[PDB]
Amino acid sequence: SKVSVAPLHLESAKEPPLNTYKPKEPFTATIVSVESLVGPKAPGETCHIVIDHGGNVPYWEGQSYGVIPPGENPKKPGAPQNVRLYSIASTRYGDNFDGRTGSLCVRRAVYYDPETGKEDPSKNGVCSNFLCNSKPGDKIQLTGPSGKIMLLPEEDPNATHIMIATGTGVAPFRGYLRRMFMEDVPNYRFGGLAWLFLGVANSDSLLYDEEFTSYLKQYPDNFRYDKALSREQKNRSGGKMYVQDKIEEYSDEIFKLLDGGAHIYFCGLKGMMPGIQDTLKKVAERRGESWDQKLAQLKKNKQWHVEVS
Ligand SMILES: Cc1cc2nc3c(=O)[nH]c(=O)nc-3n(C[C@H](O)[C@H](O)[C@H](O)COP(=O)(O)OP(=O)(O)OC[C@H]3O[C@@H](n4cnc5c(N)ncnc54)[C@H](O)[C@@H]3O)c2cc1C
Ligand SMILES: NC(=O)c1ccc[n+]([C@@H]2O[C@H](COP(=O)([O-])OP(=O)(O)OC[C@H]3O[C@@H](n4cnc5c(N)ncnc54)[C@H](OP(=O)(O)O)[C@@H]3O)[C@@H](O)[C@H]2O)c1
Ligand SMILES: [Mg+2]
Repeated sequence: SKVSVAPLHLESAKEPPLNTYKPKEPFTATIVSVESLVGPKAPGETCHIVIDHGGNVPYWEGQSYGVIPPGENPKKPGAPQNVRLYSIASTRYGDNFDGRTGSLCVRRAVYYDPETGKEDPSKNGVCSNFLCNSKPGDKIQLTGPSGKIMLLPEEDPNATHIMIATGTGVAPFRGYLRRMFMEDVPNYRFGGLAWLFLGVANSDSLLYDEEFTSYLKQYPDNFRYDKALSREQKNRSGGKMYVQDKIEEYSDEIFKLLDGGAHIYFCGLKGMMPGIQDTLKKVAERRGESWDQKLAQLKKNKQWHVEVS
């Protein structure tokens, strides 16, 4: 039932591609499609952008593309805009299974006057709105790919991977999970446990929910899926249900998975990390263990993968 992908030679590279294109001479790619991923009650629009790179900017799952929006640097006249990085939300074969496209998961950065609620498009985010405003056939200046922290360790195809995302931080995990469960990749037959924790504002802010729910039904012994809907659910203390609260629910089980060698990944808002770290520390110290030492050991054993901003 897995999807045929091509071309298999994307499996042959021994090292991840890195900085194939640089800001000084970006690759001119072409938009294939842009679609909203969210419902009307979502607090902002998050869009899914499919980009045709023609096979010229291949990548591994977990990497990022840079995008240079058009225009001049506002704080450097005569100069191009700075690169904005976006975690790639597709597998190396991309959403058309042909190794020609990659996808981004982009939240429109929109400014509202805090008192009047008044929108002001002059203060909106340049690149995020450029991308979600794009249309088929538009050109995109691409750099990269970049990133090694979030590469998926594939040495053990029965490994455990605990994936913790807030909002568009889900992007790399869509790529991981498609590779683990959707695509017919003969050199990676995942037989382990993948456990996605996703925190979003409300049910309408869910990103790729139908896809992840399909893995639940198709691979119930290998995929688990927990959601923290911050504006629809309350945690034990009556505060907003964030991912660190959902982790807390399973904290015993997670710590045991981590002691057995599981990988844990964090992507999204940097603000979630103190709360997550506080949750795991409580479990360690419950057990009589120094969290500082355990975290240092997790990093030395390459189990601890953080890319937040
Ligand atoms: C490794 C990495 C991966 C990333 N992955 C993703 C991803 O997958 N998806 C994603 O959506 N983002 C991601 N980001 C963030 C992304 O790189 C951009 O920073 C983000 O999209 C906003 O950039 P922008 O060009 O839209 O906004 P910018 O134009 O850079 O503006 C920055 C912010 O300032 C605000 N602003 C501008 N002028 C004013 C003003 N005068 N007063 C008040 N506010 C103002 C804008 O509204 C915006 O919120 C990632 C970041 C990193 C480092
Ligand atoms: N590789 C990377 O570095 C990477 C990749 C993708 C995205 N990002 C970054 O990740 C962020 C994604 O944000 P978004 O705009 O898509 O999401 P968002 O809607 O701003 O937030 C996502 C969810 O996280 C919750 N949240 C807010 N503060 C939190 C905290 N301190 N701890 C835990 N949860 C918290 C939000 O709840 P409330 O809004 O109800 O408070 C919401 O439910 C962006 O800043 C983006 O630039 C980075
Ligand atoms: Mg929806």
